[PDB]
Amino acid sequence: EPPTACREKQYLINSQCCSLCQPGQKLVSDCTEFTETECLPCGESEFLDTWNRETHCHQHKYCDPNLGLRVQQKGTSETDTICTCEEGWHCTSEACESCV
Amino acid sequence: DIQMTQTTSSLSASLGDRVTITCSASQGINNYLNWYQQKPDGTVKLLIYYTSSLHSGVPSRFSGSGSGTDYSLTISNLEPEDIATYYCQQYSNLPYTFGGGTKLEIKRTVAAPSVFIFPPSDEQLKSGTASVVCLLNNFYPREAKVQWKVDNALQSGNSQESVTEQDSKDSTYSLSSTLTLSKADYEKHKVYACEVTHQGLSSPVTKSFNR
Amino acid sequence: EVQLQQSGPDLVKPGASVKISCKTSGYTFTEYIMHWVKQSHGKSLEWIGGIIPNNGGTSYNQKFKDKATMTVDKSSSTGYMELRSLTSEDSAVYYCTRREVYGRNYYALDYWGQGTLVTVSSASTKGPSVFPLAPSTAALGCLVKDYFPEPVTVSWNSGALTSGVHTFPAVLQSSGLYSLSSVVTVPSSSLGTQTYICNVNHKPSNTKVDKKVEPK
Repeated sequence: EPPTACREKQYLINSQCCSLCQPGQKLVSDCTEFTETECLPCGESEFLDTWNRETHCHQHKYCDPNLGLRVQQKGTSETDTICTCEEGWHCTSEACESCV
Repeated sequence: DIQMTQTTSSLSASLGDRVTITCSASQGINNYLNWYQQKPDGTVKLLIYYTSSLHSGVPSRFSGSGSGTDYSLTISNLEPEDIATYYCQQYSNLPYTFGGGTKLEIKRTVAAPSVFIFPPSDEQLKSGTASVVCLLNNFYPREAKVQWKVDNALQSGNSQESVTEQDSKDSTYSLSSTLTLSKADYEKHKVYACEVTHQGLSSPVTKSFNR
Repeated sequence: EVQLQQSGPDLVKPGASVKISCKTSGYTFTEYIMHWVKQSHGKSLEWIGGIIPNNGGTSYNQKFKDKATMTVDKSSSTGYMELRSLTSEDSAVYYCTRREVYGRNYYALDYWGQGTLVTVSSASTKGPSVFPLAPSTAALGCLVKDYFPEPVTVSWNSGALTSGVHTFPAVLQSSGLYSLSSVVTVPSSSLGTQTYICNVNHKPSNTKVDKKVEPK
C-alpha cells in the first residue's frame, strides 16, 4: 500500500511522502526514510509565500524609480515587495506599474 | 550530531497547574521533532510528532509549540498520572538524537506514613540470616528518616532502604528499610524497633517486636 | 492491537555476543522501519539505528557501527538486533520501535517495545530465595533476596491482587546480589478469608516461586 496521495502540508515522491518546505523556505533535498525534507531560508531579497517543494525562492518585485514608482511595502520571505507611484500621478491599475 | 538540550532535569508542580518543558537544539531543526513520555516503569509512549501533532490516545492537555531552535511541551491541568520522564527527539539530521530528559513529579499535601514492622521468617532464620524489614506506606514528601534500634541501641550502616516511584493515583511514596543480621546476633538481642521521623508526624513514631 | 514483544532479559559474559528480538503484530511488518534505542540505567535514550524490511537497508549511529547489527526475518514478522564484542558499557535496556515508511506518520516512532535488559557480567546467574512478610488497615508482603542479575517480576494471586501493592526497587547488598521486597495493604478482616500468594519469576535462572503468606 504505497500511499496514493499524501497529506496537506506534504508531497509525494516515488513510493514516499515528505513535508513541504515552509513559507520562507526552498527545497534543497527530498526526504529520506530516516531524515525529513531539507529546506533553506530565502535570504535578503527573495521570497516564497507558500508551503512548497520549489528549488528557488522568487525575486522581490522591482519598484522602479524611472517608471513613476517607489517602495510602498518592503518585501520579506513570506510576502513580496508592494509597489505604489509618486504623488499627483495615480497608478494605472491595482498592480501599479504606469502613472498620470 | 545535533545536541538536544532539555534544560531542566526535573521539576514538580501541583495538580491542575500548567507545566512547560523546554527543548533547545544545538542548531535549527525546521520543526522536525517528536516528544516521548517514559513512565516510571520504563514504558515509552509517543505523545507528539512534527512539533505539535497529538498521537492517538493523548489528552487535549498536551501540546507542542516551537520553531527554529527552541521548542516546548506544555501540559495544562496537570493530572496525578502525568508523572513521567518527557524526552524530545530530532529527525532533521542523522543520527537521530534525544534530550537529556525532564522528570515531572507531583507536588501534593503532606501525608503521613502508615508504619509496619516485620520479623524474619522462621524459614529464613533456618538458613543463617535474619532480615528485619520496616515499611513506611503511602506518605509525602519522599524525605523520611528511619532509625533502627536493637534493644534500644542505634544502628550504623547495617541496613538499606529502597523507595518507590510516585503513585500515579495518590501521588505518594512508600519506602522499605531492611536490617540484615546473622542469625547469631539476632538471637543475642530482644527488642527490635523502627523509629520514623517525617514531616507529617509531630512526634516520631515507633514500631517494635520481641525475639 | 499493534504490539512489539521483545525478548526477555539476558545475562552474558564480556567478549560474547547476544541477539535480542522484536516480534511485531497487528500490523504489516514491511510497511514500517524497525528502529533500536539504548538506555543505560538512569540516562537518556540513544538511537542505535534503523532497518527497512524490503531493501534490508540500514542506518547506524556511528557510536554503534562496530557494536550493532540489525536484521530482519520477513516471514515471522520479527526484527533482530545483535550486540557483539560485549563489555559492561553495554549493560542497558534496549528498546525497538517503528517508523511508518511511506510517511503517514511523518517521522514518529509511534509504538515502542517494552525493552530487553541486557546485563553483562563474569558472574553466574543466581535465583532468589523468597520469605513471607507475616502480619498480626493490615500490611503484608514477601521478600525476594539474594538474586542476580536484574530483573525479577512479582505479582499477587496470579495478577488478581493489584490494588494496594508496592514492589520496591532492588538494592545491591554488600554480598554482590540484588534484593527487594514487595508489600500490599489489605483490610484487617480479609486475613483468614483470603489466600495471599506472591508469585515471583526470575527469568535468567529459570526460577519461579509461589509463596503463601499466613499470619502469626
